[PDB]
Amino acid sequence: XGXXXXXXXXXXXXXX
Amino acid sequence: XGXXXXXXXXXXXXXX
Amino acid sequence: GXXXXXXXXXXXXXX
Amino acid sequence: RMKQIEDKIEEIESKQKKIENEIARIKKLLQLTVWGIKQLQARIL
Amino acid sequence: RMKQIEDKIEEIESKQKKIENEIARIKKLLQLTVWGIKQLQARIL
Amino acid sequence: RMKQIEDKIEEIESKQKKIENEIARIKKLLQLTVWGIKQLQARIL
Repeated sequence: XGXXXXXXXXXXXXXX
Repeated sequence: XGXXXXXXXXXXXXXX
Repeated sequence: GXXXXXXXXXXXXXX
Repeated sequence: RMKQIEDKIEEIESKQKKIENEIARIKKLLQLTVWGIKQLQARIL
Repeated sequence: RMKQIEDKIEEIESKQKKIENEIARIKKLLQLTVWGIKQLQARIL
Repeated sequence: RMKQIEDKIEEIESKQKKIENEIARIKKLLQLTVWGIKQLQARIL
């Protein structure tokens, strides 16, 4: 749902 | 296989 | 690459 | 002086139990996530 | 003997904080992986 | 009194090392799960 850095294919795991 | 709280779509991650 | 080099995941690279 | 040491030990010991309980909770959750990855891979393969 | 003990205790408390900080980092990464699994399963289903 | 404290300290240090080793094992396994999530996502995408 909400999270994942707001999308961008996962944002490299929300930046780790 | 077996686990996942016995189904129900995942049991919200086996209850957290 | 990684994953023990394949074999379906190597049972999770052997835990 | 000795009492102060004993008091610090009691706080350490309590905190260590708190830590051990937390580690046990994390290991269990991690085990669920390993299972989820395995279940998703099987549905893919 | 008491000064040596007091130093050992400080070091134990320092190690305990490093551990607590490490647990916090683990838990945060585990929150991210749980989310990734949830997101993947929702897409597949 | 002193010897009992000294023994307690060694015991506490032992328990901390067990915890550090447990945390190391958990981090390794959590890193494998991150690899797996990324592999699964790539396949889906």
